[PDB]
Amino acid sequence: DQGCAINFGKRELKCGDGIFIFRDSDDWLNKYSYYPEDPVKLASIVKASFEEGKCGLNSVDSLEHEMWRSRADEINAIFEENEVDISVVVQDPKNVYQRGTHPFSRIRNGSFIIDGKSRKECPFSNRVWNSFQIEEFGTRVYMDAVFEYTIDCDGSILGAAVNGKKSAHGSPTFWMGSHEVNGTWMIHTLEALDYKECEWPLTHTIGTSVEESEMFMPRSIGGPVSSHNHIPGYKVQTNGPWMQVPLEVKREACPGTSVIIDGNCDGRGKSTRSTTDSGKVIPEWCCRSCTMPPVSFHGSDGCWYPMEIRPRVRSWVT
Amino acid sequence: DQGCAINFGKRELKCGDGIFIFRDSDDWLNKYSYYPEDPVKLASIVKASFEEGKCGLNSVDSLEHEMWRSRADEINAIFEENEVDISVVVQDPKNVYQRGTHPFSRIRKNGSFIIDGKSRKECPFSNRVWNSFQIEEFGTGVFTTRVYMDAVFEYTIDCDGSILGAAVNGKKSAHGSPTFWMGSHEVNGTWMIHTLEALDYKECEWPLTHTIGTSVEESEMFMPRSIGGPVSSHNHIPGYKVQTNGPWMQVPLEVKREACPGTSVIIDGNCDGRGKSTRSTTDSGKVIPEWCCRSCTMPPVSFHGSDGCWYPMEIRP
Amino acid sequence: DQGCAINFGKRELKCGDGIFIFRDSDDWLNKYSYYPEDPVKLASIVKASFEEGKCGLNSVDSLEHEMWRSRADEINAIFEENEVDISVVVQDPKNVYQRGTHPFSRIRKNGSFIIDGKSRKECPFSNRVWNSFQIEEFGTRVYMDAVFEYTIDCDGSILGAAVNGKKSAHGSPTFWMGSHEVNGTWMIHTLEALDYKECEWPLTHTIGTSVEESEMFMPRSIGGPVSSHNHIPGYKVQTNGPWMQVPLEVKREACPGTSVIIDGNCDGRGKSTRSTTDSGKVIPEWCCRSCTMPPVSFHGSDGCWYPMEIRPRVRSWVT
Amino acid sequence: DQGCAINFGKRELKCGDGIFIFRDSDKYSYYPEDPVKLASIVKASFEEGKCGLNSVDSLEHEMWRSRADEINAIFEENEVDISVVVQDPKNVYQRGTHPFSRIRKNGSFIIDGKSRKECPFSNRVWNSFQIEEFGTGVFTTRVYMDAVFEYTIDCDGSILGAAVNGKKSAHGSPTFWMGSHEVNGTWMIHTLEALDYKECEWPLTHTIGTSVEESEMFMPRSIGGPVSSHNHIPGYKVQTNGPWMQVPLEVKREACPGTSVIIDGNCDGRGKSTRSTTDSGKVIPEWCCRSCTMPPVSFHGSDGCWYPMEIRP
Repeated sequence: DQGCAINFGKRELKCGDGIFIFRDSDDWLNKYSYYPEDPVKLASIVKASFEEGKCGLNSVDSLEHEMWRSRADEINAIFEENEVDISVVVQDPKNVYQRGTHPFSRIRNGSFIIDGKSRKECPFSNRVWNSFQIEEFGTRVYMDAVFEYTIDCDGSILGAAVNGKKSAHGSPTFWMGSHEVNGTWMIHTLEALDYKECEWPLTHTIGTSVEESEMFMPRSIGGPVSSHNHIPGYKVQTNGPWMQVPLEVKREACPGTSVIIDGNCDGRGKSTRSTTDSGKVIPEWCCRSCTMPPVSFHGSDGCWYPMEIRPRVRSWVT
Repeated sequence: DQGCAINFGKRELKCGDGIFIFRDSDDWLNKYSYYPEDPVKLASIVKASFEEGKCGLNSVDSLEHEMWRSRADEINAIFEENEVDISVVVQDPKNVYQRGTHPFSRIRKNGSFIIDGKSRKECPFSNRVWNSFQIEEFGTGVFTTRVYMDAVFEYTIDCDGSILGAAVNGKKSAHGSPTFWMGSHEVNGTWMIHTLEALDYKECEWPLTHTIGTSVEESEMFMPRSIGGPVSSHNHIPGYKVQTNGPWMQVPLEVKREACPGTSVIIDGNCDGRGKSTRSTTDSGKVIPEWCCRSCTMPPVSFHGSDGCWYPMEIRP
Repeated sequence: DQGCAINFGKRELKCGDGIFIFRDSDDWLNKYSYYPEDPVKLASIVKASFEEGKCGLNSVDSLEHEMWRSRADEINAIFEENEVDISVVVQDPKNVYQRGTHPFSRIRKNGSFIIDGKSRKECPFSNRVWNSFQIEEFGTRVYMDAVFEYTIDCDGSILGAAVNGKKSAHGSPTFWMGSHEVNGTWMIHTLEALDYKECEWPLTHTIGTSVEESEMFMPRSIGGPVSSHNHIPGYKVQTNGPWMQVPLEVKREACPGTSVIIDGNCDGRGKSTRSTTDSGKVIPEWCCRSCTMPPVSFHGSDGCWYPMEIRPRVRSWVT
Repeated sequence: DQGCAINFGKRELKCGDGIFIFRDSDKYSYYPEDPVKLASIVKASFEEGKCGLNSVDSLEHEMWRSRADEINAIFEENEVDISVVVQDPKNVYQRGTHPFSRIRKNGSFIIDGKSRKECPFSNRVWNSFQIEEFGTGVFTTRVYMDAVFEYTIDCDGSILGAAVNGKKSAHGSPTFWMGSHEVNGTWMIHTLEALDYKECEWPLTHTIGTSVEESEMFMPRSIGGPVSSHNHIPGYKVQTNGPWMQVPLEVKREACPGTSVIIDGNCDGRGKSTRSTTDSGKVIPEWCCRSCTMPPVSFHGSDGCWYPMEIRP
């Protein structure tokens, strides 16, 4: 990794050798195509899995779903010669990639559904979720079908960095920037193009010296557990708007709403969308310990105030 | 943060945004003009500290030494202009620093105040100040790097985080420092050190908030925490246990995973081990072909210290 | 100038301070906002120059034409408020800025100061100001000060040149020429021209000025550097070249529909001829006298044009 | 080619293609032909009646100093009595007469030593090396040199550089940097540093504008300096007898301590350069010049101030 870097704040121009981390969480992953190793071998594994009765594989990353989208036309016509007749149909869940609990099985009008909905035939469970791994540098072919059921994200594409008082928790579809002010550490950026559920591996987190009930992004949704994951006056956002499209976290009150500090709110509560079902705006909002600048999101339906901003549509993560 | 990397040959140039930490910043040892707060208030603070019975000071980095070396003239000038008897003398320890006990004291013939050097029998290191400096900013020069420093009125055993750095990538990680660089990679399992340059013997503990991953205990860490080293799973080499007693108090080290000329590479499962870190050579500077290592790895680890090759506690005669 | 640079052949990553020349020969000239010296004064200058009796003002660079097209409205407002009644309208030549021979005049039925006017019969290319303008600094992004000094050489505040071993680059906002040295001699491997100027390269911005004419590839008149780096073996000067076209480019490759066979029975030098005839057919038969084995060809508006040395066994009238 | 500058404070960049030259790139590891063929060439040169060599630049001398021991070892292995020694001229390298010859009782082949009456420079080899490759490798800019058997009095053109811009220019080299700018008409030098003393002429194909006559060039031609209109300071003619034989120089536009210069139309001029002080370390504040400028120029070399030929005490 030979290169240069410029920091206009610190006006430094060091070059040479080292370690660099990038911010490729935006629309830049479509540049390089994804070629799984030995597509012929994958057909045998798919055929073996169908024997038990597994409904299908629900992907965990947008890259995984794009791999299936690209290979749908390239693998469906392959096994036609072998006369196996296992049709592959790819559904389109937008960004609500959920967790399944099953690994692959060993080699010993049917349709192999992928990302099937909550149909009565079988639930989200009884499906393969995260039984895959990258070979290297995730030209090259980088895919591996392993039988190791793990409840974390794959660590060959992730990253993290600290450069003094800065911070960064990089990921292909996730990014969290942190900085230190007045001693404690705070969050000032957070984006997520999807809704994963693999927990951040402990080998890529910075400063594991915190417990639960004090972070901002819970570890279930795929948030790092670190001292750099915290905002003053806010606890873990269990009932937050984490089931949405590409998000963003802003430290500002929303256009039409306002927050009035009080002391008779209903504890934690649950988050509420800015626009209620009744169509009437409610400027009455109360807070207990949060700072007077509220936190604002930017996703599918717009503003979703956190749990602590109570009035006087709801998150369904659990 | 608006930088990027290059790859000669394949002709790849991917540019974007992120966080960058470099290794060649550990090459320009003497390129910084350290600036304290001011000649006046610092002299007043050290005079106040000496007022309540303090022998002297003790440098914590290889930067504070040059700061005092460059500002001793101004300190003496302030002492002369203040008509004060106190004076400071700066000796030259090679690279070894030890632990003090007190910070700069509270505000409200020739004097002696040893900034750093051989500790006389007058008093132990207890009657000294060790860690009272905080870096608020790193560099404001257009291309060069001038360092400003702050005053701290409390005793903290941790280093200062304004100069550190630690980044991880795909099967790679590094913990940077102006006088230290640890490089790791993961092959067939866990992580392991493949490059480790140490240039001084500090004694400030690496902050807990700059360690990439705390899934490790104080049982199998190569560089000890007290010597100054990250408490992270990236800071170890398989087959070699904690180096609680090693050649960390020497000239710039270059830990290498190879043997040394004139030596023997044999692994013995019964020879004595886990004692001290004895010198590889003898008084005459000649090789001894009797080295043994315990449960180890085939490529031995050899230090490059003052006298040349050194061996860890896993290798004994 | 502080910065960093790379070299894919030398494998360098040096940084520091020095001199930098860039390849901003793209459509970056439209980003600069041209602010002449006190547009109120420019009205008086134009009024004077008109009173002494000069037809128009054929700009030399695309920057000047863009400046005039942008500031015609403001100058119109100025001499409409001040009651001067000398109408100024900006016409549009494609890229064929020619040479006029007059500097501005000294200070002290509608008037028509046509800018970049076509060669009409009302008055010739004379009575036209050509190059009485001078960039000030930092080539308001870019200023401009009027002068009264007739000049043939280009304006030196925007040009550039650099040699870094065996490489070369004669830069300009609307020009580029990347030279290289192989087997001792120097050649040309890149050439672009977004327009057709006629200001000569100044002798203070040419590298290795030690050669005469009859050995160049782009003559001085078209605005070509006078240097040993401006030369291709087997070709003399391109006096009768296709230099009156749109953005050009020189290629060391025969055009797809044609090929050239080395021979010794051609019809002298003559003049350049397009590959395609008037009727739309392509001529596949070409010959040569002393040119090198790989033929050269341009790519402008009408398409491929071969140099003077290639003949077939109303066109470009540069002369 | 894909590099760019910076605009600190304005926080903007202009990154693209072009040509870049630099000053403070400042290590080096020169590699000759090979330990064998070079040994054969120098052996043949000794056989044909050449006393020794003569280094031309601080690169060739360093290469010889580094590789003389290996050359002697190859000589011992091949059983030849020739031995080479690398004396140390301070920073002065002078001219030879002959190039290397084609391939096919302790003898002495001094690399660059004294001018003893043993033999003059006539029987010496001066410039017979060409740098085929430059830079590369791990930021060491390794340099590979190929023997050349023809006599030329021009420097090696693969390590030079010369750029011009809007009212700025610079002639570059690993041991030379002339910086010119244009103010109120003509060009003038505003920075000049020479870390060596060579006698190779600047190549004619790397001079930015040769509209100059060889009578108004500040740095002369034989000493090694660009032949260009950018190479002069107004009011000063050619310094043929200058303080050029020193360690790293710095042409500065200022007076000297304890000395003052007054333009006098009576005293003579155009002589030889003399130090501002004397052999006893005493300054002489009686300096006069003919046509000069208000700020005097002074070379800062080994001995400190030196005044050009237009200033006499």
